[PDB]
Amino acid sequence: MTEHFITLSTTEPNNNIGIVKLRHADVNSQAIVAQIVENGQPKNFEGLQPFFCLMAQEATGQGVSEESVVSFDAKNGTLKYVASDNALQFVGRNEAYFSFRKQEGGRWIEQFSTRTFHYIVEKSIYSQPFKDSNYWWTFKELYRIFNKYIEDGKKSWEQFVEANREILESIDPGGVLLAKVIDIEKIVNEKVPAGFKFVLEHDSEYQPEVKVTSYKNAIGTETDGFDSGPVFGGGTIYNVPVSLSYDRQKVYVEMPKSYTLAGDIILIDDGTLLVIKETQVLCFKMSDAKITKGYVFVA
Amino acid sequence: MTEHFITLSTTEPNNNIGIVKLRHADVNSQAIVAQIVENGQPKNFEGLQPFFCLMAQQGVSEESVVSFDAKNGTLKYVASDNALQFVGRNEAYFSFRKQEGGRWIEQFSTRTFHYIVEKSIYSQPFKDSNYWWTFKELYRIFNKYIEDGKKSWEQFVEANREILESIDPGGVLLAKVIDIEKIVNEKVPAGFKFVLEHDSEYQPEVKVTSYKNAIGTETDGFDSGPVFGGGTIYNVPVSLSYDRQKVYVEMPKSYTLAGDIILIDDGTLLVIKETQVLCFKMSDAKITKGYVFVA
Amino acid sequence: MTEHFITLSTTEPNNNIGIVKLRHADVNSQAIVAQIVENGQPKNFEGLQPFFCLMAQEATGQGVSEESVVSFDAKNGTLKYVASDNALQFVGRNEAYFSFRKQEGGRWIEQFSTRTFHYIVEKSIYSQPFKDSNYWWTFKELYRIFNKYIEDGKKSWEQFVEANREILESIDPGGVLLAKVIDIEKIVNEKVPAGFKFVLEHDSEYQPEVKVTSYKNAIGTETDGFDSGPVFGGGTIYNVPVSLSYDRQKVYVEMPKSYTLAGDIILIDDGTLLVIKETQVLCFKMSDAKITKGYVFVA
Amino acid sequence: YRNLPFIPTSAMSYDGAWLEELIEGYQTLAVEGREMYSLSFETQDMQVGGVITNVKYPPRELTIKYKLEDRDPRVLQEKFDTLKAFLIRQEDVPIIFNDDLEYTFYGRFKTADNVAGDTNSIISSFTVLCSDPFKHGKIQSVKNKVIEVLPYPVKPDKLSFKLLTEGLLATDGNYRLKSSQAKKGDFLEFDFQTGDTFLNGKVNNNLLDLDSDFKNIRLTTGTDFSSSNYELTIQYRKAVL
Repeated sequence: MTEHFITLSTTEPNNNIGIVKLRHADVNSQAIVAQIVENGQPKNFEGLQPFFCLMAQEATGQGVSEESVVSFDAKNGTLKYVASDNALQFVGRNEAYFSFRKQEGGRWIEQFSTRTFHYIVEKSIYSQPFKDSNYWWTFKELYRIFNKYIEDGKKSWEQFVEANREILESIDPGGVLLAKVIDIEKIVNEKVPAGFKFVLEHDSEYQPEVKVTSYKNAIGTETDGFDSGPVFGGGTIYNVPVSLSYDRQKVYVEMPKSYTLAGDIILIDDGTLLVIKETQVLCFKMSDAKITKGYVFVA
Repeated sequence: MTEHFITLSTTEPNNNIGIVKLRHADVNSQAIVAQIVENGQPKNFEGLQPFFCLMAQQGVSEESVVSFDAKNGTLKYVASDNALQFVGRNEAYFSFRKQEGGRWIEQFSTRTFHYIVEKSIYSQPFKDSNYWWTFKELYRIFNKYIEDGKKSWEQFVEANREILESIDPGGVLLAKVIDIEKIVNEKVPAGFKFVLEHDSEYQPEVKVTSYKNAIGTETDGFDSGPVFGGGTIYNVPVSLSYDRQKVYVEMPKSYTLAGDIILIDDGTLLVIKETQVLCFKMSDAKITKGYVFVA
Repeated sequence: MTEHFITLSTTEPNNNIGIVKLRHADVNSQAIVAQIVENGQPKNFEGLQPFFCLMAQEATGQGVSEESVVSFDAKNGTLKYVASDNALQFVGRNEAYFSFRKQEGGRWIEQFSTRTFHYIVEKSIYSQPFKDSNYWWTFKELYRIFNKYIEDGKKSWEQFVEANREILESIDPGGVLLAKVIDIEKIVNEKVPAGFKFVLEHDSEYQPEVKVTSYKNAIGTETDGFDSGPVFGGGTIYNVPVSLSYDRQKVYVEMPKSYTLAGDIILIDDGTLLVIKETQVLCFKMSDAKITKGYVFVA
Repeated sequence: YRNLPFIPTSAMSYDGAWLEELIEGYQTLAVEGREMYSLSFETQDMQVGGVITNVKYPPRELTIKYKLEDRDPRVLQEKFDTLKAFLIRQEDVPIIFNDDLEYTFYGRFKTADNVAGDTNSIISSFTVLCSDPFKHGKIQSVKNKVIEVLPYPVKPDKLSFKLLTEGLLATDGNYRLKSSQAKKGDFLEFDFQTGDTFLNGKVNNNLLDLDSDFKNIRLTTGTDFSSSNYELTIQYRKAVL
């Protein structure tokens, strides 16, 4: 984090001398380290709560800007104020000072303040308005609208499916039966090892363990070349549920009908084989044995 | 109820709009009336409900607007406690929603605008432009006179209706007079008067004490009384008067005693009548003669 | 709290002093430490109450401040005035000075003023609202309300007496009790304190004992000169019964109505005071303290 | 209404205080000389051309154009009496401008231009001679090496050395700082450029540095002193013309 050192006085008539410059986009980093001095000696504000007072341009009232300082040493007259989102909101040339008050409850008793120092905030890429779709915007405005389209879009889709479900589902005595069956039909097509069978020939005389994984947009399988896919190095990896069947030097791997893929069979130097069809890759990992041949089961 | 009338746009950013100041702990219900505009012309939000949305300062809150005109595009927002939370420049906007499937879905929303929240710190009894110590002491003295005076008079009126208007005047008047009579005859030194002649040229201090059943003054001889050595010792209130080598000691009517006058070999004289003894102790002078005043 | 050390002269212009700068919303913090100088040497304002005088702006005629200074050392000529809300009323340049005055009753005995000095009030985030001065209105309304009490009080009492007139006539037949109550009031007017109140100012911080004596024809009081009276040296000496009340450096001596004597107040330079009216003398002897001023109580 | 003191764009802060704030009616109109600097040259001309013997940096004076006005001639005279008292100084004073708040000049009041004895609204100018023509920024504490973009070679303010070996031999390639028979075994050495030398806590001027040591060292944009023998903390202020 960045620190800004200032030695502020309460007696010396400075008024404007003592410059501190920050910029818009500086969440919790840029902090002001101040030394309070009265008549050439450090001032003890023991019992008084320090406050960052900011006199912002075109945003004045009775409480223009006041924030309590959390990090401070009243015994030596030192404080550390980290600039908040409110502090950085006012892009331009502003005036600020530090107040110290011994508030009882509602009404105050003693409140002494330091001389005014210049508090200037430079614009950022985020504060500067930019032209989009023949309209002027700021980052925060578009980010709010886009996130609103995502939030309301999903709520609108969740309700679309739910409402369309109750038309077929609840409004019919035998329509529930239809809907339930489609759901079961899909779970069996995706989670149960059914309609897909693959044969793996090996060197071992025993029963080697086979692990199957399915993933799209893997390394060097993307449509528009290397690192052209939405998720670099492979998308989502799905652990394929398998039902293993064994014969002499042959492994019959039964998989759900959704993982059915007819592509190029690539054999790697060890106990690993791939089935690649454009972006979709089906991986076969075999332990304690070496794959010699791989092919889809035929009857 | 203070009102702020402004015009909001959905296309052009809201920044050139008028400055809106709102008090924090205001008694009056502060309201903002806004004219919705799409491309500089009013927009009809018929079927849609406006929503006041406040940004994080965390501080994200959505509030439904009750007062709104869907045909003309005029909505009236009431400044809530959540709206008047953060002191300073607050960013907010209005969104128009339609509830479909038990959840509100946004159709279109106005561009964000800034509103400043002013603090209500200084109390209603404000300090005067001019301050005068002399005028603030003169008021103090005059108000003290008029208050202390009224209290003294109100005490007088109250004590009058307590005797006259309240019970029965006749009886009460006699009762208290006899009570005052009893007090002045026991506490005030007026009734009895005694003279003490002395050797001093000045005014010696005289202290009078009254006691019954003292040593050697009991009815049935020595140590025959109820309390050995004397009963209760009463300090007799005195109003002293002086002449050359003469002290005139005045005593209440209850302390009147005409008995045997005994002069001791020092600054002490006694008046003994059976058991009751009236003692006269004198400082820095010797008593030469003692007698009851007769003129 | 903040201290502003300045040296103020009564005989010289205060132009060479530094910039006295203080913030608007500071409550009880901004202390002005002033050294008073007269013809180069320090001024002893012993027995003179310092006053902060703030002159109003010539344009509006508002912002006058007359304040009693609490902390000060008269012997060395130093004072510590803490800025007030009225002192810090106008943001910007302000014209003020200091007055030192002696007061007895309500009239001024002596007063001296320091040369005018200038101080600047810095803008704060807070701006205290000030109501237009109404000293005259507050005084008139208090006077009108008090006179409304007079008018209505007389009317309410007149109706009370007249309604109870029949009872008040049949209260005492002839005057048996009235003659007994006249005899009793003669005792209360002579042997107890009733309606004669004398004030004795002293140097002591505590409660000094006071002894009052009354005598006629003392030395130098006789009508036809020295040794012209019937009893040389003085007549009968009466010990006056007293009811002592005490305040800071003030003794309220209550005495019976018969001892009422309004004459010449003679103060001997010790714990003795006399009230002489022709031949009649009322002596006031005080223990462990010196009498400074003696007068009959007035309210 | 409020009688607020006006502070102009190019106001002058003499000894931390604003003159326009000090004296009512005073206003700084223009400040000249700070934006452009001239150099002094020693030239040894020959048959063809001429070689530069020495390049000097003359002490510059900044001209301050001001306006003081008052309706009353007696007060106006008193106002000047205050102005002169403040300006006329026996020692150098820190000067900062309202338009260039980052830097600080160090000068003294020199001469004032002729002033008219009428009108009651007088415009004049006075010059402030700066012994050091450089304006210095904030004070910075950097360990071992300076990597900041320095426009001009800077003379340091303090050099805090902390030994680790037998002797001290500070070098950057051009300057060599020597200290034979130094306090070995982690002992702090202060080399205060604007005063004298220190050893641990006590002032040691006579022994601290060796005969062939340097105290005229200057920091460039890429000055490196980093060594395994000592831990140096450089304290300098950015100097600009």
